[PDB]
Amino acid sequence: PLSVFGDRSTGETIRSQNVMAAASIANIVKSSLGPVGLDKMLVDDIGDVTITNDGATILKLLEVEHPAAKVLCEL
Amino acid sequence: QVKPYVEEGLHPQIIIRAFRTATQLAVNKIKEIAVTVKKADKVEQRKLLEKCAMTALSSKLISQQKAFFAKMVVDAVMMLDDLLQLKMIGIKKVQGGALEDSQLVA
Amino acid sequence: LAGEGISVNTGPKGVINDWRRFKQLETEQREEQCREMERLIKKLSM
Amino acid sequence: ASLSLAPVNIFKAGADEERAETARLTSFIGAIAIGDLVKSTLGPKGMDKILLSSGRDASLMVTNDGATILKNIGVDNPAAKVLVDMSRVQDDEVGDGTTSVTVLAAELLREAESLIAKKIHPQTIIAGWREATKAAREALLSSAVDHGSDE
Amino acid sequence: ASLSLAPVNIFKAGADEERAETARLTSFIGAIAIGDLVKSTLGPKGMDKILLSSGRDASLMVTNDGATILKNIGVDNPAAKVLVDMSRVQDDEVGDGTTSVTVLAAELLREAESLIAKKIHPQTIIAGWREATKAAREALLSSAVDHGSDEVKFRQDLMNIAGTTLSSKLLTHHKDHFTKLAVEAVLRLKGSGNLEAIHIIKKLGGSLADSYLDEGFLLDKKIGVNQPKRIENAKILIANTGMDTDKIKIFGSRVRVDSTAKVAEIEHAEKEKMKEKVERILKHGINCFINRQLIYNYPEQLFGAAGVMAIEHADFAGVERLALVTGGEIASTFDHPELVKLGSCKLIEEVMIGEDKLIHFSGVALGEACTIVLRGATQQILDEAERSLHDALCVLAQTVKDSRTVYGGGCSEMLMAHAVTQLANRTPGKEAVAMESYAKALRMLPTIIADNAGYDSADLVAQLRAAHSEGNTTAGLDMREGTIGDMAILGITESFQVKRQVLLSAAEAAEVILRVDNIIKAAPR
Amino acid sequence: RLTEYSRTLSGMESYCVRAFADAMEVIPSTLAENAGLNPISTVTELRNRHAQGEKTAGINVRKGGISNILEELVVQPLLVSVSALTLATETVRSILKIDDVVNT
Amino acid sequence: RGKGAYQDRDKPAQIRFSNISAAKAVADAIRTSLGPKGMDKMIQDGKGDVTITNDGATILKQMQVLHPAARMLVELSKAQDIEAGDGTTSVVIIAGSLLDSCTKLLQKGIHPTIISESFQKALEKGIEILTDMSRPVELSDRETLLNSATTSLNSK
Amino acid sequence: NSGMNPIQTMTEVRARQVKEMNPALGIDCLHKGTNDMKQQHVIETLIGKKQQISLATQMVRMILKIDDIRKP
Amino acid sequence: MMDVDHQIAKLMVELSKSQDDEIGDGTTGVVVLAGALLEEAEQLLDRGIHPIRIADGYEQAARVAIEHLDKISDSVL
Ligand SMILES: Nc1ncnc2c1ncn2[C@@H]1O[C@H](COP(=O)(O)OP(=O)(O)O)[C@@H](O)[C@H]1O
Ligand SMILES: Nc1ncnc2c1ncn2[C@@H]1O[C@H](COP(=O)(O)OP(=O)(O)O)[C@@H](O)[C@H]1O
Ligand SMILES: Nc1ncnc2c1ncn2[C@@H]1O[C@H](COP(=O)(O)OP(=O)(O)O)[C@@H](O)[C@H]1O
Ligand SMILES: [Mg+2]
Ligand SMILES: [Mg+2]
Ligand SMILES: [Mg+2]
Ligand SMILES: [Mg+2]
Repeated sequence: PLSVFGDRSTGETIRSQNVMAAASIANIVKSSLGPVGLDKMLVDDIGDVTITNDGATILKLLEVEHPAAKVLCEL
Repeated sequence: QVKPYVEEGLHPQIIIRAFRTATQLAVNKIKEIAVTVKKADKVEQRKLLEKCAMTALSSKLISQQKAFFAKMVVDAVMMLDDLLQLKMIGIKKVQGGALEDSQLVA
Repeated sequence: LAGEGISVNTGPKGVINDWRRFKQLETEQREEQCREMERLIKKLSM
Repeated sequence: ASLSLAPVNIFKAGADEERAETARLTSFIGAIAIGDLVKSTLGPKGMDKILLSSGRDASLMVTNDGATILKNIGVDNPAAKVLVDMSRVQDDEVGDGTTSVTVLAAELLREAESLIAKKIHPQTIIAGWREATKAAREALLSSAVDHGSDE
Repeated sequence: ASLSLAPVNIFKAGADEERAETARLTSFIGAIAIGDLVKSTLGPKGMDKILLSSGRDASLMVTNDGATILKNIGVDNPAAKVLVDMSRVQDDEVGDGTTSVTVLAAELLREAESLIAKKIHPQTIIAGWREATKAAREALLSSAVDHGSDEVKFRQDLMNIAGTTLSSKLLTHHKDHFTKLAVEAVLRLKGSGNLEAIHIIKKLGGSLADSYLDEGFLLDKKIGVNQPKRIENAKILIANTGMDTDKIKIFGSRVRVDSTAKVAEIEHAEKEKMKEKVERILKHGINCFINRQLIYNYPEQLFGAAGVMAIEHADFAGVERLALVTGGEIASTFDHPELVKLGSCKLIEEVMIGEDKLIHFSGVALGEACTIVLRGATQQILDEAERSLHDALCVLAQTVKDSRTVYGGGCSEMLMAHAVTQLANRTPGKEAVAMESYAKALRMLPTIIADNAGYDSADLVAQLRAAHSEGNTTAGLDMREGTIGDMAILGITESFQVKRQVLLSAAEAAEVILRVDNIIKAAPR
Repeated sequence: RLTEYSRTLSGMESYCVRAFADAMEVIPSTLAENAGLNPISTVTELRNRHAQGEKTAGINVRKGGISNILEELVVQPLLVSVSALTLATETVRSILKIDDVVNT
Repeated sequence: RGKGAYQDRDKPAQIRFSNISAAKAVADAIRTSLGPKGMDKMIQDGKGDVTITNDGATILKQMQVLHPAARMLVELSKAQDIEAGDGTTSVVIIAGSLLDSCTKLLQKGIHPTIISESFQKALEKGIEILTDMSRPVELSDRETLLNSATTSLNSK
Repeated sequence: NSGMNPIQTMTEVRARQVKEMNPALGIDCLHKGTNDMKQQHVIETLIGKKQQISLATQMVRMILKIDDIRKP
Repeated sequence: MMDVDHQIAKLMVELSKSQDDEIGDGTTGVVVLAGALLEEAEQLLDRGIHPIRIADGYEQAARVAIEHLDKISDSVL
């Protein structure tokens, strides 16, 4: 009846999805906090290597699709 | 409820022991506070069975007719001898007719 | 057999979503084809 | 809200339904097509058809019988199926009239199409036609002449 | 032996050919389909259509105009193409009558199909139809009434004609207001026929009844940066000069020197030339300067310093309408100020219409150019209001040109048909049958009018037929409640030109389609 | 008020005006929803309060009930409700005057 | 006087029902974005652009609706945005509810022209009622203007 | 289906039923000039009507109780 | 004979078949009545009523209607 060319998620589904995305972005960098935190190594699928511990750098280098995850990245 | 504690690296054995202890205590409490009547009165036993059946049925599409079906179910069960075998309570489904049209055949 | 002027009218107003969804992939493959044809036979013909 | 013209789809793949306009249109087209096919083979000056079978043997058949013409055609229009069955039953009951009955039915349905276009409820048409059929049958019976006694 | 049904093949791939019966079948089917589609949008109770485009933009139109429905559809039946072109030419010649002419042609072709089924040569049908058209045209011409001399009666007839034209359209909700508006707009042209002098501005938002005819003119342009935004007793000068890097038209000219000082001198000379041109313009003693082309920053500055409202980039239509409304002369040279007439209006100011700003010319001098502001709730509503108003304005302009009027509501059609029947039952042969079919189509027109309203069309048309045969020549369909009434009293009036054009065009198209016995299609590209 | 007005009409016109009033009753129901309130009882209480004469009674989301809203400082300009009513009615009439769809 | 005119088409009724269904669906879509307790929606277009908004006009414009009735409602919301400035959700909800009522009205055998005239009469009466409910305001009273702005912002 | 106006005829018949206590007044579908189904000899079995109402109500309840669909 | 795929359409088909089996007449009245009941329930739900409450109200009204039917019944030989 609505007939919109796309996909619609309503209610608890989209909220849980946003929380999933934010939690995934958190867990990406959660292991790199505090003096006992450890650095991460990144590959740009061409051979470039970037060993880093900075959260902003890690989140900027990753390519992300979900919008809430993007919100946390730009945060 | 225990997900956050797992997330912060709590050993699963502690959680398992806590669940076992809580379950044992809860089951003991249920057995202690459960209500029973030591009279074995036929009228009261029939009423208790009917009330239990009504509570069991008061969530299905036949909840509007839960008194009728509860009475039928209690009668059917009490008509069983000593093992209460399920195969001695036949159930026949016939298309067409209201719910109240359904009957128990003695 | 008459009424050849059907004028399908309301038909493709309710079934528009499926037609557009399939046409999007058709045009995607068309753009891929238009990108790869000039690679093919264009110089191989000579 | 029509069965087919609703946002939810209630049919399998291949099923379809035709509402008032479309149903009447297809029925009238099929009936008129069958009637126009069988006619021109009517009366003393009628001509014959050729029925070319499409099978392996491809049997040939030139004929003037209305029932024979209507039987050996693949009609997909269901109203055409009704008229074909009517002609076949007419042949079964009596030998002749297999063309006349089909032509009469087609003409009646063409007039019915005109009447529907003139905003007349089909039930009114049916009632009028029942009365007309009663009157016509009575007149035809009254006009009958018998000669069985005289050898 | 036909071309297609011959043992050898004479055609390219994709080229086909349809002989007599098949060609007639396809032509009649297509024409009847077109007529059935366009009808049901006829008369005071006709409904609209939604024209959903299949293109990438997917334009949406909600219309009652027959010509717009017919032209904006993918048509592949050649006879349907004939009818579509007929409707378009009808729209070009006069405003209304598109749906009527299409429906009349369709009904004539349906009757012709029946007649050919009755074993009548199409040439006999054509001869009978020519006689019938002559009779109907003579009857309608004798039925016309002219009120051009009587001023008040002519204005009343104009109001009735506008109301009848707008009755079918969406503006029927505010028929009174819009009829008054359209009549005033046409009368403001003072006899000129150019409908381009009437500008219709569509502004989204606000009710449809909020539409109004401006007492002056409204321009959708912008004033300069340092220029006055409000001028009283304006002496407007309308021009079509360059005023933007105005280059001398000797296109082979170039600047060639040996020092940058000379280049600086030459650019100073160019700026001085522009300043002298602006001084010459100001020598006319003007308040507002309206230019067709752009105005660059230097002349804009010069006008601002002189306190002159310099409206820039008003297209040819803009300057033409301003000249019409204010009486100015569109000038391109300023060496003779005394030979150029200036426009004049009491006040120029900026107004808000919704969220936009428009220039308002109030208290204009001549006023032979109108601006109608259309307000609506949807873009489709605005477009349909514009189309309906265009129909009304076209018909009113035609009536002003030719003041002969005939009564609508089926009266004219049915008196035509009565004359056709009188001629038909007086001639021998099958031409009489063809003429009776002609009259039958003419009857079928108000029959469709009555069907669209849910009335008892058969009884109403029979009553009208009896009334016209008994001498009551002004009877017609009263659609207020569904009886027959006096079109003279009820004030349902039509332009004589519209009905005559409808009849003749429908007869011509039916004749040209009927003569066809073979449709040969080339291989499509 | 439109229900009361329709009670003074007759024929199909009265039914149509009653339907108009019932349709207007939807905004308070949507406001009662989205706030956790019981929409049916909340709308019923609003209607009763307005019938008793409190023209300013409205849905109070702060206290989770119905009370005078001028004390809640919830006001809006007239040319919002008036404009919405007029434009919605115009669009509904325009849609009603439609009986066919044609693809170009 | 007999049965009456036979409605032999039934396609106009189908078109009216389809238009009403589309409009009601659009309103139901924007029902949860109303009031101080409404919630925003995330719209992702054909490109990667992402919009979070409570504005009814923006929601309607940002998602292509593909149905003629829904497109007319989009233009309706745009027009209300132009003239009034806000209340763009309420106008769409009102139009959807009116057409939803038109469903049951048309099923009862009322021509969709008596419905239109009756709706016009009801609109005139409603405008009279709303004007009677009004309270005069002057711009020198900063308190009322502040309250109006705060009320407008309460839902964002 | 009989061509009469639905709402007008239904409202008139209901008002007549309320005014004069005759539960036999129905829709004169055959246009016999009277609404009295007892006089028109239109008769239906009580079991049929009771079954209609019962079955319709139970199936409507069963449909209303469904709030989830898991088609493959 | 209708070739339906929607499950609710199958439920309507089964309801009509049940009315046919038990009674043999009125197989069209049940379907129309069920459609009307659901149509009214739609606008009831739009106002925020739990569908179970709607079903309970329908059951209560059905009991009232059946009692009335028994009351206004007429006997035949
Ligand atoms: N010699 C004749 N003169 C006039 N009419 C005839 C003659 N022979 C047959 N007919 C008419 O032809 C009609 C159709 O007969 P026919 O062409 O055999 O087809 P069918 O009998 O199958 O309908 C009959 O109604 C009959 O009246
Ligand atoms: N108030 C009215 N009463 C009776 N007939 C009318 C009325 N208004 C218009 N008509 C008729 O409706 C017909 C169709 O007019 P309209 O649809 O406006 O333009 P077109 O002629 O292009 O279809 C006209 O021939 C006119 O005679
Ligand atoms: N604080 C509030 N308490 C109660 N109702 C409110 C409050 N603020 C706004 N509303 C109501 O919410 C309705 C919807 O406004 P809003 O959600 O901003 O969208 P729109 O203004 O576009 O309709 C308005 O009719 C208004 O009466
Ligand atoms: Mg024979
Ligand atoms: Mg016109
Ligand atoms: Mg707001
Ligand atoms: Mg029966």
